[PDB]
Amino acid sequence: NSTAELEELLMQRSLTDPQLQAAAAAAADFRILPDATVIKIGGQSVIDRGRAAVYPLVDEIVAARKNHKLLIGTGAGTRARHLYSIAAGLGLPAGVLAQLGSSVADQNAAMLGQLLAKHGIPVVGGAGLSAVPLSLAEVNAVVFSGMPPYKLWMRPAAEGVIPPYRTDAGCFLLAEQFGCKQMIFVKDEDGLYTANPKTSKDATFIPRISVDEMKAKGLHDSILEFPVLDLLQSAQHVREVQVVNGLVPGNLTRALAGEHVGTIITAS
Amino acid sequence: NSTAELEELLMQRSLTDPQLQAAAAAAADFRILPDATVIKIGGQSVIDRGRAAVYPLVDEIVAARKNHKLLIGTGAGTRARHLYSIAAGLGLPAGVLAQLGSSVADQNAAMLGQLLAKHGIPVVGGAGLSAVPLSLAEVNAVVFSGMPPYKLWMRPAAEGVIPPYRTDAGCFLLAEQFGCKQMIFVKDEDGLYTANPKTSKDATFIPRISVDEMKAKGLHDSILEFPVLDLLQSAQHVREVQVVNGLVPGNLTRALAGEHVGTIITAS
Amino acid sequence: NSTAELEELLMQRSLTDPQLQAAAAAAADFRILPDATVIKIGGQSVIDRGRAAVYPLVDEIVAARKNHKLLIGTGAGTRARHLYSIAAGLGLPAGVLAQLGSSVADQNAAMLGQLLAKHGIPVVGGAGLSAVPLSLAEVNAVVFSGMPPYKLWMRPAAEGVIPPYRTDAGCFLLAEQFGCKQMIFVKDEDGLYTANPKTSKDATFIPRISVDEMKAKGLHDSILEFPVLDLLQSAQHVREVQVVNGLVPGNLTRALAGEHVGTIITAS
Amino acid sequence: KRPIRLLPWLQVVKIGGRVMDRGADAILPLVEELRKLLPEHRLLILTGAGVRARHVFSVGLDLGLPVGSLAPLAASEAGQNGHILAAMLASEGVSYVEHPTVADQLAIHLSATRAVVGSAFPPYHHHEFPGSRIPPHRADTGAFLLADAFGAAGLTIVENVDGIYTADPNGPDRGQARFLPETSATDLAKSEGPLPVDRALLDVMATARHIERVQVVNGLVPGRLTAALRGEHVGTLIRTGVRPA
Amino acid sequence: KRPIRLLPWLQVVKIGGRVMDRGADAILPLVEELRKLLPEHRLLILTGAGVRARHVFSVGLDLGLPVGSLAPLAASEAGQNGHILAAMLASEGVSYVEHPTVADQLAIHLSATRAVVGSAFPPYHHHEFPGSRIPPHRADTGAFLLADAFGAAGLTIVENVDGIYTADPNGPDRGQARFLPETSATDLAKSEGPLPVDRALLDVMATARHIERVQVVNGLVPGRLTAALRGEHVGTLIRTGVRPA
Amino acid sequence: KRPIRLLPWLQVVKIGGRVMDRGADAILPLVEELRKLLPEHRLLILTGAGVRARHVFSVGLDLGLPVGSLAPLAASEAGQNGHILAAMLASEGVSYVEHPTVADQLAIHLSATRAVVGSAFPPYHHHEFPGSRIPPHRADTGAFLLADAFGAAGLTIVENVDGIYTADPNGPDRGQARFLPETSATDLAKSEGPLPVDRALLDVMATARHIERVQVVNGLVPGRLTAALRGEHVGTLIRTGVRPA
Ligand SMILES: Nc1ncnc2c1ncn2[C@@H]1O[C@H](COP(=O)(O)OP(=O)(O)OP(=O)(O)O)[C@@H](O)[C@H]1O
Ligand SMILES: Nc1ncnc2c1ncn2[C@@H]1O[C@H](COP(=O)(O)OP(=O)(O)OP(=O)(O)O)[C@@H](O)[C@H]1O
Ligand SMILES: Nc1ncnc2c1ncn2[C@@H]1O[C@H](COP(=O)(O)OP(=O)(O)OP(=O)(O)O)[C@@H](O)[C@H]1O
Ligand SMILES: Nc1ncnc2c1ncn2[C@@H]1O[C@H](COP(=O)(O)OP(=O)(O)OP(=O)(O)O)[C@@H](O)[C@H]1O
Ligand SMILES: Nc1ncnc2c1ncn2[C@@H]1O[C@H](COP(=O)(O)OP(=O)(O)OP(=O)(O)O)[C@@H](O)[C@H]1O
Ligand SMILES: Nc1ncnc2c1ncn2[C@@H]1O[C@H](COP(=O)(O)OP(=O)(O)OP(=O)(O)O)[C@@H](O)[C@H]1O
Ligand SMILES: [Mg+2]
Ligand SMILES: [Mg+2]
Ligand SMILES: [Mg+2]
Ligand SMILES: [Mo]
Ligand SMILES: [Mo]
Ligand SMILES: [Mo]
Ligand SMILES: [Mo]
Ligand SMILES: [Mo]
Ligand SMILES: [Mo]
Ligand SMILES: [Mo]
Ligand SMILES: [Mo]
Ligand SMILES: [Mo]
Ligand SMILES: [Mo]
Ligand SMILES: [Mo]
Ligand SMILES: [Mo]
Ligand SMILES: [Mo]
Ligand SMILES: [Mo]
Ligand SMILES: [Mo]
Ligand SMILES: [Mo]
Ligand SMILES: [Mo]
Ligand SMILES: [Mo]
Ligand SMILES: [Mo]
Ligand SMILES: [Mo]
Ligand SMILES: [Mo]
Ligand SMILES: [Mo]
Ligand SMILES: [Mo]
Ligand SMILES: [Mo]
Ligand SMILES: [Mo]
Ligand SMILES: [Mo]
Ligand SMILES: [Mo]
Ligand SMILES: [Mo]
Ligand SMILES: [Mo]
Ligand SMILES: [Mo]
Ligand SMILES: [Mo]
Ligand SMILES: [Mo]
Ligand SMILES: [Mo]
Ligand SMILES: [Mo]
Ligand SMILES: [Mo]
Ligand SMILES: [Mo]
Ligand SMILES: [Mo]
Ligand SMILES: [Mo]
Ligand SMILES: [Mo]
Ligand SMILES: [Mo]
Ligand SMILES: [Mo]
Ligand SMILES: [Mo]
Ligand SMILES: [Mo]
Ligand SMILES: [Mo]
Ligand SMILES: [Mo]
Ligand SMILES: [Mo]
Ligand SMILES: [Mo]
Ligand SMILES: [Mo]
Ligand SMILES: [Mo]
Ligand SMILES: [Mo]
Ligand SMILES: [Mo]
Ligand SMILES: [Mo]
Ligand SMILES: [Mo]
Ligand SMILES: [Mo]
Ligand SMILES: [Mo]
Ligand SMILES: [Mo]
Ligand SMILES: [Mo]
Repeated sequence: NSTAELEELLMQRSLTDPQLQAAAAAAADFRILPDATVIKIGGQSVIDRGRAAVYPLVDEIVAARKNHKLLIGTGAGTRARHLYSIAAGLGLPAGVLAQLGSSVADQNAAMLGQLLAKHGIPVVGGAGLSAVPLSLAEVNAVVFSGMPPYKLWMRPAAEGVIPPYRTDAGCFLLAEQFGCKQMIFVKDEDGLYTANPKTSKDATFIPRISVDEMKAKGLHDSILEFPVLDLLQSAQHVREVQVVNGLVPGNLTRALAGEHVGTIITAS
Repeated sequence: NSTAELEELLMQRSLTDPQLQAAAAAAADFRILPDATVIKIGGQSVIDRGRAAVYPLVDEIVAARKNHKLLIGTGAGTRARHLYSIAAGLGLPAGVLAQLGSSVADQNAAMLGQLLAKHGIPVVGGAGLSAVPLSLAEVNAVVFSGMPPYKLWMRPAAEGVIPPYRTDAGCFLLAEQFGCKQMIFVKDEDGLYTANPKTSKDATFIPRISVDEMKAKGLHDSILEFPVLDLLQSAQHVREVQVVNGLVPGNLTRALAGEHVGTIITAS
Repeated sequence: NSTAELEELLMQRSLTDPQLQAAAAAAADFRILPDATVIKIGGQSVIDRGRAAVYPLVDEIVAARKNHKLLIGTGAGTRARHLYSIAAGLGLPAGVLAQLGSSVADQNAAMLGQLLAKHGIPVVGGAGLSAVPLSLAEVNAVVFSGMPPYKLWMRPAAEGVIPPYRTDAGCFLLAEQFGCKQMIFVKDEDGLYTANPKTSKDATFIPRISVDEMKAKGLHDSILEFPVLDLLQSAQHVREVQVVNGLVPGNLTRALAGEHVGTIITAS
Repeated sequence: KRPIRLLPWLQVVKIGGRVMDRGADAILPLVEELRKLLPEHRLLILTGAGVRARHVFSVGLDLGLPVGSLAPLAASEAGQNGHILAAMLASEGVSYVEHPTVADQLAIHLSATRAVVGSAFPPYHHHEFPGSRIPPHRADTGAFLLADAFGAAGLTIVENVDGIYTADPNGPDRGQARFLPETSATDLAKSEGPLPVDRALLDVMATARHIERVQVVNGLVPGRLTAALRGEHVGTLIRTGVRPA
Repeated sequence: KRPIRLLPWLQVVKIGGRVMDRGADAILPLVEELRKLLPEHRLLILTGAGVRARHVFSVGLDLGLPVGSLAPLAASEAGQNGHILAAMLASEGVSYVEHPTVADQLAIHLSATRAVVGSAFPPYHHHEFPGSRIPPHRADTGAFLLADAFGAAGLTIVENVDGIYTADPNGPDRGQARFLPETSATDLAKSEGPLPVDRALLDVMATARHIERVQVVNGLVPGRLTAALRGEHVGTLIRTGVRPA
Repeated sequence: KRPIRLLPWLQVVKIGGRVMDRGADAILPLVEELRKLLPEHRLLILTGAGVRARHVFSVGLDLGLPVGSLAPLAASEAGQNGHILAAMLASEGVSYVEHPTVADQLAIHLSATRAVVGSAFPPYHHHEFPGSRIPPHRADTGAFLLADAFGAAGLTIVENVDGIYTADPNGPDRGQARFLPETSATDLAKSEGPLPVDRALLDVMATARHIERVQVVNGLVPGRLTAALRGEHVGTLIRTGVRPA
């Protein structure tokens, strides 16, 4: 390959041309925010539970940003499920539901941000390029709303009108785009099990698994949005994710310290 | 009370229900920016006077932010009075006047902000959650425009179309909402007197007074917007305010140091 | 003169009145960001060249901001020339072309900003009053898009529809407005020559020249937009500019250190 | 004189958030009724918040947040209801418009099309008044402030009940709840119990300059909104105390 | 060829800030005249700044601020005048529109309604040109730049005087002020004294591509704006120097 | 049931960026054809990006930037093409509208005027999907996602070629390129070579709910867009696989 061969293909072919696609794949790979970790704080699993769940995580975030640069994204939760129920019952399409769910993730970012403001940590749009906050020891963290931007241009699922890319996908793709070193989903279970632990009494804990193994066992749409597993397999930068229980004191702190709490899900 | 009793009332009653209102009043009380002081820099009383008044206050702000986190709001002044006169003469309602007056407070914030920019102090929207500036020793202060957001939805006064909530109310409510420790109004008189000191030769200085005492003497609408006195009586966080003369060198510095310059007005 | 004489003229005369114009000219002169340097990073001359040109300049910027406060503006380049060609061929006026060219400078600011984000340096709107970034040693620099705001209200040139005020003018006027100490244009030639060095083999290098001397030799529209030379002659604060070759390793570093690389062009 | 009327030909209609909460069973008939009204009136349709605002209050209060934090969080739910209702009317030319657009450009938008939808909450936001931990200036109040500032021809409030009763007709004392065909704001302001309208609505009625009456009608009964917009008495009339010039 | 005309059917009308400063006594008759013009023309109405900009210049200059700081501060006053004028015309479908909307979406807005109001100041802002401590590109200049970029059918400037005189007719030398029914921009550009129009207006006239003449008329005399919009000579005609293709 | 149609009377037309790249020789006839279509259809006209996006990809890839950086950079070029096309139609009441306006207020804008222009790229931005270093959700894909979400009456794609061939008809193998009058998305999705449409277009066709066919026609041949908007077969029909209810 070469720059010239690539620029010639870029000028002379469709972007769909396999030859152009292959020349592009040989391009250099810049990581924009390589030393940051993206964390998703669950909507239904954490923020909807109020003080008992959120306050200890705020204390963990405040402590952790001393050693760790954090992009903290919010989930949506029960108010988005309510919006989806109303709008789906009216026959509205996935793209309209997508906009509705963004508002709920925004509410949750506001509430978390107000608990963090006196500690210097802002709510932002554009977390990945929130260069000033992330370069300051007094700050070193930002909060953002976890829904993706697709809104009316959301691709629907194969069935139904629930948007398939919601705040797990939003947060994951930000980590991937900015070339972050780590992606931690903070939920309300210890990690992945062989069945739904809330539903099934004898579910077995899984410390580590690949996306292919998850699909081969039928765990495609469990504790993570199943579309995130496919995004994970295509990812250039973030090739595994960790799922942890934010309700366990210190669990987020320990995951940031390299402890293998929860479940690690690998692209391959 | 309990969380459950509250959530049940929140689901089953009108928000107007006395029972729900009382359960809500027992909720925990978080202060978002407890270590900050809100200062209002008068429009007519200070910024309209130009260099002689503004430059020394800029020097005081620059010095003070070394020891004190400041949210600095601007008043509006003679150009807003001109807008109000034109618009009231056309029969325009209070809500339209309210928008007009915002622009003048914005001008004044711009002018102050440009004198402060080389000292690292920004003009912001969202002062109360200006988490990054307020957490930095190099900064520790922000400037904001002091009018409230109500615009066309401004409640009118009982008589006339002048907006009753202007920049004293704007600044006060920000202090109250963010749970700030102190609210200082910077004007062009030493504090409150028994009569208008510009009009009355033998007015007596009042160092300290309650809102009820002010009303009982007929001082409801003097050196502060009278609606601010009512807001002050309803406030959860900021239960007194201090009024000081920004034209006296160091007066703002000394008020921030806990000196009882000027007048202290208490909710009760 | 006096404040009173000035305020009386401001109230009683047209702004076109020579008497008022002269009283205004005696006003005090505040420099908003006196310790900053504005740098323009060429679009065609640098960013369009990709990695080989841009990466070393990013390293220089990162090193330089340790000792120097920088406002870094982007040029536009070949994609703007393409837009201008399409739109001029349709008969569109200069004001419409002006908007189109802004988008290309914005693209270039985005790309530079993403290479600088991990070093704490943001892309901003409002560079001149980017008070917080510029007051931090961890930051001390911002990137902005170099086109002026005039858009549809762009004054056309005497001939043709190419906007006459583009990113050299945009950057220069920001330096001038904020009273910056220095303006450095970073291009792809060592400085000014007696003829176009790309076109003419025996062009002679000019280390230092005035705007009048440039016009007297016919160099009005060479390595700088000719309208910038006129702006330079009217400027209050920035009365010379330096043109340097960003393709030479360290050239920007050395110009910031007071070395006379390149060409210095003086108002008088 | 009282201030001039800015949009004297405007009808404002506030749709309760709890009506929207009933989903398609309530919304589809309301949408069909609104469709038939488009040729008859120039409509600003404003939505309230409903049950999701109670949930965000539950969370926000548990986190200790002040009343100025809760106000925009509730307002969001009213905006989402407005986007849902506007989507159902899009094929008739109706869209949701934002608060700045309502405040500054409503005249051009109602020249472009027959109706627009907006959020009924007012932008009090972090400058909401202290005292109660529940934001006092809510959807009824916001809609009335706009209607009266514009000098609109009317404000009609569309509820999930027939109107105002002497007690909550879905509550513990519903046995003694008597329907009130007509009432004044001042009489209501001196009662203590719950109402289907904001208490702050009564306050802004006292300082009103134009709107003389506001009718509360049952949006679950087809035809009542249409009748109310013609002045017919089909719910509770609230007299504001404003008199003609 | 010269650039095409974007909105060849547009009439642009610039209302002086000092006309607005006279309050209801001037504004009400102007509003009545504009109301009667709405069915006759497709109007972009742009307001200037007037006396409040002189006050913010007084303060800003006393604080030492540069000319690029003063430009947006003055522009604000023109925007407020535009909001006042639009409010008076709201019942006729007229609203204020922002500069980005004027620059990119005027065609759809004048399809929605008969007229819109905007600020006549151009967005030069902190990129205002240096030289004078007073912003040179003001309301006359902004309005002309738009009118000519759009290729509008005309620009009429509405003043508080009959037109241009050989000296300020309200000034120390008003005794020798002779009225000028017609003049060229180049002749004006070489005079030194005050004018009722920006000197930068003459500069942008020199580089103009479409507008051949601009009439300055007295907005305090009812009917002159109407007559000017029909081409009748009732104030001072300024010839820009543009010729027909 | 499938979701309702929001704007069932809408026709969406996507104009290729490489058509705009041909300049006046292509654009002027297209603009004249669009002018004549304004009274016949309610049009959302969406522009793609063309050759300038290839240049910003060249630079961005040389700088190592990821696919989510390149997506908005390309989208910019589509927006500029939309501003150019809208300017040419301004005298007919047409303007460019931004993505939030398209997503939330298209109904009021197509009540105000007969057509509007927007960018065909979808706002995937930094949340573009990984895998390829070239943004997959481009202008064809964005236009289809909107058309199908709205339940539009059609989407017509205006190309610089007659339609889809079995090989690139301007490429090394153009000798063996056979024209395809009709094809299905699923058949196309299993081919490997280049296409004149995004491969992601085929993916969003598979999950579509309303649009049954999309015609690709040559915008360089006057009259083909007009014919396609009436259902006439003048290019390549792509069957999405959606069936009637
Ligand atoms: N196989 C499984 N293993 C572990 N947990 C599972 C499994 N299947 C389902 N779950 C459940 O999925 C839930 C995670 O989904 P949930 O929507 O609560 O996450 P969230 O991040 O809170 O989403 P949002 O943030 O949008 O509300 C967990 O509460 C967990 O009990
Ligand atoms: N009883 C009183 N005691 C002291 N001062 C009084 C009294 N009554 C009236 N005043 C006057 O009220 C003035 C304060 O109002 P003013 O509008 O100047 O404040 P401001 O903060 O400058 O308002 P804005 O900032 O919007 O212009 C003081 O100048 C003071 O002389
Ligand atoms: N007399 C001269 N001396 C030196 N250089 C000259 C002269 N005349 C023309 N030039 C050329 O002008 C060019 C600078 O213009 P160019 O548009 O490349 O700058 P730019 O800052 O990259 O603009 P943009 O940033 O908008 O692309 C230099 O490449 C230089 O070769
Ligand atoms: N005196 C009363 N008369 C009638 N209804 C009452 C009264 N007191 C309480 N209510 C209750 O108020 C309920 C209406 O609820 P509410 O007013 O909160 O909903 P909404 O108006 O739809 O919501 P939003 O204010 O967010 O638009 C009625 O169903 C009734 O149960
Ligand atoms: N040669 C002149 N002919 C006519 N008027 C003049 C002349 N020179 C000065 N003037 C003064 O200009 C005044 C008009 O003021 P000016 O042009 O500043 O106001 P405006 O156009 O309303 O304001 P803005 O420019 O903010 O819209 C006239 O009333 C007159 O006193
Ligand atoms: N199988 C094919 N059939 C037809 N054209 C093809 C095929 N494969 C490649 N092409 C090429 O695709 C070109 C069209 O280019 P492309 O689709 O990139 O432009 P566009 O649609 O105008 O751009 P944008 O996607 O930015 O709007 C045709 O001119 C042709 O050379
Ligand atoms: Mg109610
Ligand atoms: Mg004038
Ligand atoms: Mg194509
Ligand atoms: Mo949004
Ligand atoms: Mo937002
Ligand atoms: Mo917020
Ligand atoms: Mo925020
Ligand atoms: Mo931000
Ligand atoms: Mo936003
Ligand atoms: Mo947003
Ligand atoms: Mo946004
Ligand atoms: Mo920002
Ligand atoms: Mo960004
Ligand atoms: Mo952003
Ligand atoms: Mo930021
Ligand atoms: Mo920033
Ligand atoms: Mo604003
Ligand atoms: Mo603003
Ligand atoms: Mo500013
Ligand atoms: Mo600012
Ligand atoms: Mo900010
Ligand atoms: Mo703002
Ligand atoms: Mo604002
Ligand atoms: Mo805003
Ligand atoms: Mo911001
Ligand atoms: Mo905020
Ligand atoms: Mo904000
Ligand atoms: Mo900030
Ligand atoms: Mo910041
Ligand atoms: Mo920030
Ligand atoms: Mo822009
Ligand atoms: Mo922008
Ligand atoms: Mo960006
Ligand atoms: Mo950015
Ligand atoms: Mo910023
Ligand atoms: Mo910021
Ligand atoms: Mo922007
Ligand atoms: Mo912008
Ligand atoms: Mo902007
Ligand atoms: Mo910002
Ligand atoms: Mo700014
Ligand atoms: Mo800004
Ligand atoms: Mo900033
Ligand atoms: Mo900031
Ligand atoms: Mo908007
Ligand atoms: Mo807006
Ligand atoms: Mo705003
Ligand atoms: Mo806006
Ligand atoms: Mo704003
Ligand atoms: Mo706007
Ligand atoms: Mo806007
Ligand atoms: Mo903008
Ligand atoms: Mo906008
Ligand atoms: Mo913008
Ligand atoms: Mo916009
Ligand atoms: Mo917008
Ligand atoms: Mo947005
Ligand atoms: Mo907007
Ligand atoms: Mo937004
Ligand atoms: Mo807007």
